[PDB]
Amino acid sequence: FLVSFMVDARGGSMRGSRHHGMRIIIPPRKCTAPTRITCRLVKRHKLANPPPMVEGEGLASRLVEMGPAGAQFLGPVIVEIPHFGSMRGKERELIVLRSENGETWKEHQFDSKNEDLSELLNGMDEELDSPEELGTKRICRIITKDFPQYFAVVSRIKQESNQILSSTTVPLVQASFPEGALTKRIRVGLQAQPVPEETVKKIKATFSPIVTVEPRRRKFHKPITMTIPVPPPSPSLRLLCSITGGTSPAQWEDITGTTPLTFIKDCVSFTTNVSARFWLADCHQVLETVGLASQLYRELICVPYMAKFVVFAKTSLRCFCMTDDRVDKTLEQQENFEEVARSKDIEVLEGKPIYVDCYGNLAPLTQQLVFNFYSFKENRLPFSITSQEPCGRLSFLKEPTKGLPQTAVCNLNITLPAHKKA
Amino acid sequence: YFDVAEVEAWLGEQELLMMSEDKGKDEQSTLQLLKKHLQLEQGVENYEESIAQLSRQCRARQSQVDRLYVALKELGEERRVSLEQQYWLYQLSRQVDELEHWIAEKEVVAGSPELGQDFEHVSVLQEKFSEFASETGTAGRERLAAVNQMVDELIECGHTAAATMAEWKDGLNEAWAELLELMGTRAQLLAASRELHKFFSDARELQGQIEEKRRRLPRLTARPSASSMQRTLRAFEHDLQLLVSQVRQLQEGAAQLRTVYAGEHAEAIASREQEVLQGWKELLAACED
Repeated sequence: FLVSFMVDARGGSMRGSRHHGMRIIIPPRKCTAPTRITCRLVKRHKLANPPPMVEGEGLASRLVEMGPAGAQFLGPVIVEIPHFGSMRGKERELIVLRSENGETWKEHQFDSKNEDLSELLNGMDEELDSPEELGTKRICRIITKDFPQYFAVVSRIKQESNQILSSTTVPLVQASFPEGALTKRIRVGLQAQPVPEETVKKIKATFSPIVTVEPRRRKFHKPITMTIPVPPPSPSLRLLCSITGGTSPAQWEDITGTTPLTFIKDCVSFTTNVSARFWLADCHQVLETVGLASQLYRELICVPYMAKFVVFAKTSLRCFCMTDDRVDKTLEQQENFEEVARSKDIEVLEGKPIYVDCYGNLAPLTQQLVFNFYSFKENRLPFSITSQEPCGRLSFLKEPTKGLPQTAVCNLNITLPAHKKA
Repeated sequence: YFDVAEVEAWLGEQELLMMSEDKGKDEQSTLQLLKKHLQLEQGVENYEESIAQLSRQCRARQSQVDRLYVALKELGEERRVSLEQQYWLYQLSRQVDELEHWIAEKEVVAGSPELGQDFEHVSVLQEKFSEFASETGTAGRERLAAVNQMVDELIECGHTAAATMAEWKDGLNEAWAELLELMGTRAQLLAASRELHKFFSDARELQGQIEEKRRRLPRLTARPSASSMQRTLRAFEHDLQLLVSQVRQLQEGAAQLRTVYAGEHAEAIASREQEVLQGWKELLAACED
């Protein structure tokens, strides 16, 4: 199917012709009646009041209008939707939103998960390998017993949540609420975004994980403990915080003076009374630690995507970075072009422009060249092209410099078809 | 030097007229402006039979002006193409928009959910749709192919905005095959609403045939005669033995039916067929005694 199909209480195992990965499964005796099931990945621009995102959270897939606005299934059913969010091995997770009428946005979840029982002797059970297999195939399994009008898939950080709380990413990040500091025993989540040194090179002066507590800007009645592991080395140490909540971006400031900084081997324990963003920075210049943080912060909040890199040629080049587009590009196959190199899946930065260098048969015509990658947009990069050498390889890099080697993103080998010259 | 004063002046005003900042406003503008461009081009080409006087005068500054005719007819052979483009754009756009609104208008009819209130007329709707299946199917195939090849022509020409025409081509062909699919769904929905009703009305005719039988037995024991007594009874037996042949198709329908539906629906099919088999018992017991 492309968008829709009918199905009876005999149950249906239908994959989506258009967007590879897409797969609705309705086990037997679970549909109310024969019904029109639908699953269309509507463009983000087209819709209004799209599900709200915060600073550091990221849209994995497009949004998925479903076939029956209110169908209530007897069993459960599965919608496998494919995504392109970079997972980074549990450094980030996928939280699944749902709107009943595309005005109100809520989280969606099912308490009970089983394999052999939901299928009910379905002949092609075909559970997609292990859950880890889904995490590798960039599939998100949604399991519901009623179709909400719109799902979102989203890549947050891990936000281990309870109602004592230490992080599943980094364990020296134990932040536990004390006895009687919350009026209603409410769920609270702890997020723990580390920082690669490799990217600290970008802009010298060190940093620790960015720790956050998910119910934000809510005062805690009794002081709440925190533990954060320290940066390595280059008063020396400044602690930062932002209290801003939800949709708006945060702002940083140094609060070394207003917080007592208790030391334990490898980390720091301290109290606050507000749920907010905490981040450490050992360096011996203090006026810069605000802005040298908010330069780095800008880099960290960008969303990662496992994008394909494809290069199209026709004697003469057009270079593309993309995800979720139909492979058989009509424009190029008609202008008589040839896909010269479609690469593996690669983490790229939804915002950060990406460069291209040429190590090949011929040089580019006639300044350096770049194109900004965005998620779910086609990304145009058009070109102008000893005679002994037949072929050449070009590569894409995130750093432009020639002083130190800043290794590249993708190495691809190309070959002009050469039906004529120019 | 009457030459470089008069002819250089003529091409001086020729350049200004042909060069323009008006590319064409609407569809029927570009056209009635391009007509004017072909007049100007033929007038430049009919200035080739006056440059034999200039060639004669000079032959018996010349390299400065020898180029200006090939340049004003290359500006002609360029801005003719620009005006051609600006027409063809307005055409292709109009075809697209109007076709989207055709896919639009027909989409509504497909997406309608009316599956009737009784057999007879949902069985009508079956036809009243399946016609629209062909009309739309084939007529679409047509409009599609025509517009498709409108694009592929404009591509092979090398129009300025072809890219847009590509994603217009996808933007149409996709929504089309979507339409095709949608009709193929609707169709099936109707087929089921049919069989379901066929069941229902078959009940309404069997519960009635039987609720007649059981009522008409007291009449067949009581006015009377012996010579049309056994004959009438044997004839009723001939009936009932065909009523069984019918109800075998009734039970045998209900079975395949339950498997398609579930829940409130299947729980209602149950009560319908249980109700009619109960009428079977309440006749069956009577016809013994």
